[PDB]
This record gives sequence, C-alpha cells and structure tokens, in this order.
Amino acid sequence: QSTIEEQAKTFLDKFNHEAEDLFYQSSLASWNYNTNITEENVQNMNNAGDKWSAFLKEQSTLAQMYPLQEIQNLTVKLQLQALQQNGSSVLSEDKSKRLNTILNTMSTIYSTGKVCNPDNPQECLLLEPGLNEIMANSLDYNERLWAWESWRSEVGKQLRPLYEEYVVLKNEMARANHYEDYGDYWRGDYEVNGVDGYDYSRGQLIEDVEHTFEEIKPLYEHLHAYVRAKLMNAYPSYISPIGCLPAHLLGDMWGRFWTNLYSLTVPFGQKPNIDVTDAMVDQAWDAQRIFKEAEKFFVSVGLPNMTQGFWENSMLTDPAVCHPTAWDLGKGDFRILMCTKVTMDDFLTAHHEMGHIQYDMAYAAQPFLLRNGANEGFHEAVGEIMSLSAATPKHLKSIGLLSPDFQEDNETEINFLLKQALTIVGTLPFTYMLEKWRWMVFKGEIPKDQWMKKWWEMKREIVGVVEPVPHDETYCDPASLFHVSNDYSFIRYYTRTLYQFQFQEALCQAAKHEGPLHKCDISNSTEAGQKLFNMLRLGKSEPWTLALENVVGAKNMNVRPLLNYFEPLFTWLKDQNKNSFVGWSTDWSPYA
Amino acid sequence: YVFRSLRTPFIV
Ligand SMILES: *[C@@H]1O[C@H](CO)[C@@H](O)[C@H](O)[C@H]1NC(C)=O
Ligand SMILES: *[C@@H]1O[C@H](CO)[C@@H](O)[C@H](O)[C@H]1NC(C)=O
Ligand SMILES: *[C@@H]1O[C@H](CO)[C@@H](O)[C@H](O)[C@H]1NC(C)=O
Ligand SMILES: [Cl-]
Ligand SMILES: [Zn+2]
Repeated sequence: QSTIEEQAKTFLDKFNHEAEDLFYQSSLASWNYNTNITEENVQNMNNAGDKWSAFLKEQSTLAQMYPLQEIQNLTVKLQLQALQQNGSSVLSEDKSKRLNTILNTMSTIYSTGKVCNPDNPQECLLLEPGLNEIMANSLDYNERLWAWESWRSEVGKQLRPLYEEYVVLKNEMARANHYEDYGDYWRGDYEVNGVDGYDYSRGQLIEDVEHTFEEIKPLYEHLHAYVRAKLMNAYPSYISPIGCLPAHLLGDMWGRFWTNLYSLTVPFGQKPNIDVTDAMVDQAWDAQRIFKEAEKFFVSVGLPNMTQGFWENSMLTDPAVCHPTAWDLGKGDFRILMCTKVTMDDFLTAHHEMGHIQYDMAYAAQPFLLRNGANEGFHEAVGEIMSLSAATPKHLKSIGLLSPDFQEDNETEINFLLKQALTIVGTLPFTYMLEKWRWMVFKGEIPKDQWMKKWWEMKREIVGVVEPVPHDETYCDPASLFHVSNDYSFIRYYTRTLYQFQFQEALCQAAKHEGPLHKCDISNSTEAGQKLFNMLRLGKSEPWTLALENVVGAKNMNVRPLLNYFEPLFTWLKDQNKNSFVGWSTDWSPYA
Repeated sequence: YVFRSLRTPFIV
C-alpha cells in the first residue's frame, strides 16, 4: 500500500511487540501484589504500572505521525484510532489539574462517607457494612429513611458543587476531542464506522436503549405491581396501592437491585431454593474439583482445556485480594485468582471466571489492542451465560449434585425466576434512567436549578420510585452512587444484560433445547460452542455488531430473548395482579 | 491493575 500506511503498519508491529513485553512484565507485578500484599509491592507495582502508563503516552505521540485519513486497512485504522486518542491532554494544564483534583475529591468524599448518631455524634456508620446492612435487612421504616436521607445529605450535598464543575470540565474535554459532550464521548464505545452494513452511530444507542426499554415496560410494571402489593404487607400504612415505591424501601441504598426484597416477596416461601452446597461438602469437593468441573463444561462444548500454566500459576484458594478475577497477561499466560470456598456460589462463580478465560484464550492471536471484548458489555455477558447453564437442575443432575430422580416443581421454578427478576429486571429501569439523566445533563437539557427536580420526576415516571422526603438543588442524589461520583459510564449494565440473554437463546437454539429457555444447559453441544467461539476469537477486531451477528444472527441489541427467559414469570405475574393496579401514578409521595 | 486500554491502563 501507500508509504504512510506501510510506515503505520511497521510502527504498529513494533508497538505490539513492545506492548506485549511491557504489559507482561507490568501485569506480572500485579499478580505478585494481589497474591502477596506487602508494603513494598504497593509502590513496586506502582513502579511497574507507572512505567506502563507512560509508555502508552509516548506510543500515542508516535502514533500521531500517521494521519488516519491515509490508512485504508481497517484493522490498522482501529489500532491507530485507539492510540491517537488525546483524552484529557486536550485540556490546559490548569484545567487538567483542576479536573483531577475534583475527581480525586469526589472519590474520597464517597469512600470516606459516614453518618453519625445525632444523639451520639461519635457513633458513626460507614456505607459498608453499616448503612448497607440497614438498607438490606431493616424493617423499621424510620431507620431505613434515616440511613437513606443521611447518606444523601452528608455525602450527596458535599458532591453537588464538585459535580457541577466536573460536568463543565468534562464537557470541555469532550468538545475539544470533537464530541458533542461527555455523554456523547461515552457512547463512543458503541460507535462503528466504515464497515458497510455494520455501522452504528453514537446517537443510535440512545434510540436502541429507549426502544428496547419500551418493550420491557409491561414485564417491569407487573413485577413492580407484585412487589408493591407484597411490600404493603412488609411496611403497612406506608405504601399506596396506586403509587410509586418509596425509594428507601427497595433493599439497598439506591434500589439499584431489588435482590434483597426476595424474602418479602417470595411467591412460595415454603419451597426452599435449590442449593447444592451440602451435596458438595458431603461428596468431599475441594477447590480443585470445582475448577476441574468448570473445565469439563467448556471442553464439553468444543472449547479447549485450561493450560498447564493455568493450573501451575492460578491461585484457587485463600493461602491476598479475594475478588474473583480472570487474568490475561500475554505470552500464553492465563490465570484465575479466587479464594474459593466449597459453596454453590463459588461453583457458579468459577464457571463465570473461566468464561472470561475462554474469551481471553480465543482472541489471544489478535493484535495487542484488539485483545479485548467486542464492546464494554461483551465480556461480562460471556461470563454470565456460563452461570446460567451451570445452575440449572438439569446440569446439576449430570455432575451428580442432584439425585437422578430430582424433579423441580413449578412453584420452585417460579421462586427462582422471581429472584432472578428482582436482580436482573429490577436494575434495568434504574440503569437506563440514571444514564438518561447523566446524558441529558451533559447535553445541557437539564439546567442546574432543575437537576434534582428532573432526577425525581424521572425516578417517578420511568422507575416507579418516589423520594420519601423532598430534595432541593443542594442535593446531588446521583452522585451518592459510586459509579457517578467515581466517573464511570453506567449503560454497560443495561447492554450487557440484554446481550447475555441474546447469547443464551441463540446457543440454546443451536443446541436444539426443549422447554422453557431458563432450564437450558448448553453442555455437550459442540454447535453452541462453535457459535460462541466464532465471536470469542474476534476480540474487538470486528464491529461489535458483526460479533453479535456471529452468535445470534442479528446485528443489534434485542430484548425479546430476555422477555422469553422470563415468560413463565410474566404469565404468573399477570394472574397474580388481576385484582391489583398495574403501573403507578407519579402524584403520590410519602410526604405530600 | 493494568489493562489493554489507553483510557484506563492503570488502577492502584
Ligand atoms: C491489513 O493488514 C493485515 C496485516 O497487518 C492483513 O492481514 C490484512 O489482510 C490487511 N487488510 C486487508 C483488508 O487485507
Ligand atoms: C491530538 O491533539 C493534537 C494537538 O492538538 C492534534 O493535532 C491531533 O489531531 C489530536 N488527535 C486526535 C485524534 O484528535
Ligand atoms: C455429557 O456427556 C457425558 C458423556 O456421555 C455424560 O457423562 C455427561 O453427564 C453429559 N452431561 C450433560 C450435561 O449432558
Ligand atoms: Cl437517589
Ligand atoms: Zn465477570
């Protein structure tokens, strides 16, 4: 090709080799600290992690010598584009220093936030575990209200003036990088250009999120109405049969998930949940057995075994940081770090983390920067569908953790789907509405004097949730969630959720599965493993739209598979709700 | 933590 393209290819070839060596060495230090926490290693790992962050800055400068307009090879364009990003470099040194100070202060205000007893001002509670325990386990309306209000008053108010200047500085940075605003900048993770038939604009994400949410509304309104009727028995006299759910009664500090409402809403409380923890301890299962069974599951669909380095290097038990994590260091080195316990949860989590490893192994041959998920939602969606198959009674029988004669009754099935929906479906309105608020704020569509007014109009309208006390514009309730005060995009939790049921339905059709989608186990299906692997090996070398089509046969996000997964619960909920109101009036509030 | 990303390659 042309001289500029040839020189770009040569540059990228040298970048990819230099990056592999330094990333392997840098992430090798991360493995030392996270498996052997010492005072030396915190700064020793910083010495390796700072060396890595500066290398990308120098390589970014070198990448700018090759105009993107001259590159015709799309794989080279994709790599140059990721390298040519300026980010906060477009800001003046004063504005970068200010933004970084604001960012660090918001993060610190959140992580040190605490509320104290008004009668005993030295007795204080942190979010974890103190306030979180109240929000999950308290049945005292006023104690829940006190924790919900105090967090937003002590923490959120502190963040309000910081969040205003964060919006200004972030928008200026995004505009200088030729985006419309900071929200438009975040939506760039889904952008696809220059591939005919697979393009995707940044605005299209807003329309696709809003269209798929439209179809979610009937299921969510019926879940909401069922929960609301059950919550009236849990908190008598405090909940209107036609109104929104008071925001402090939802089982965590924000209502991000309804998971902790289960024992207050369980359809058939006498049917216990399927748990194979005891069956595993009885059969003398250890951590080695868990991951070996996980490896057998992936081998069963045509994916490879784990590597010799995996077993040699992975830390599968507490001897460290105990977050379940999958490691992709390069040079054929893959590891899992997990302080495994002999429980059903860790058996499911091990399938999740090895799904990450299978994804990592499949795209290991891609260029350095293309060794990533097709977009921000892909990787966790791949891990989630591994737990879906591994948790079914069907699969638990085949590995001998359920008796061969075990039949799951229809009341136990409804309990499981409802518990699933409280977490999976309950978070979708929350996630879309929060990100919609931020998107509109970044767009300049919500004036500062209406920030909290619009936040709670949108909570009432979209989420069916109402503030138990009025909040003026001294509050910054969004910033009282970690993701907002710590500058993380949120829509990934929406797209990942829809992706995972798109994946599972396609894999289960390929396996020619019979019956309800939620009972499917893709084990021993090489067709499903080949369908999945045709996307896994792409990394992000292809448009995410193409990678999705490789699994499910369509180019776009689709919520119909999620609706299919929950169809048995939807049918049951409509019958439960036949004498209840479905939906809500935004006019009721606990205080007015 | 270190990542194959240019936006957030490093977290301590
Ligand atoms: C782009 O370059 C790569 C090598 O870096 C090559 O394998 C690929 O075929 C090129 N693109 C096209 C469309 O041929
Ligand atoms: C990065 O900034 C430099 C200097 O302002 C500019 O020439 C270059 O085009 C920018 N790169 C991108 C990808 O915007
Ligand atoms: C997969 O096939 C093997 C060999 O027939 C069998 O032992 C195992 O139980 C099967 N697993 C499932 C989930 O069907
Ligand atoms: Cl809130
Ligand atoms: Zn994961």
